[PDB]
Parts: sequence; structure tokens; C-alpha cells
Amino acid sequence: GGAGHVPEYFVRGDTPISFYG
Repeated sequence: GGAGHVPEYFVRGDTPISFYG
């Protein structure tokens, strides 16, 4: 839910689109 260091969520197998905040 943001753009920090750790990913928040993932897609169906590829790469995340978001990070902590």
C-alpha cells in the first residue's frame, strides 16, 4: 500500500507493484 522497502502484495506470479509506507 505504498513505496517503502518491503512489498505489501503480489500478483499471480511475476513481481510486486507496491511496498510499505
